[PDB]
Amino acid sequence: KFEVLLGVYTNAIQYVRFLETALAVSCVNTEFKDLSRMTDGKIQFRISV
Amino acid sequence: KFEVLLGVYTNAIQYVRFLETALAVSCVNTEFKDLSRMTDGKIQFRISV
Repeated sequence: KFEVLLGVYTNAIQYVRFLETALAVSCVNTEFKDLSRMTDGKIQFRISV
Repeated sequence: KFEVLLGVYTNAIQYVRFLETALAVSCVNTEFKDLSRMTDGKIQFRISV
């Protein structure tokens, strides 16, 4: 008289990625990373309408 | 003047199988030849969140 283990299972965690989703349509990913290095967190624009 | 009998008919009991009907779409089957031997079955999920 036995006790069957009918199988054993785990789920695959899906790899979400920020550049795979379409939320990155509304964001441009700059490869500059100097605004983390910059002390003040401001950037000044000379716009001209 | 006689008593004719015009036929002796009967119904043919058509076989019905579980795997021939479409209820078997909802469950996957298995011929386990010694089921009365089994006292407890078990299946174990591991859901890493």
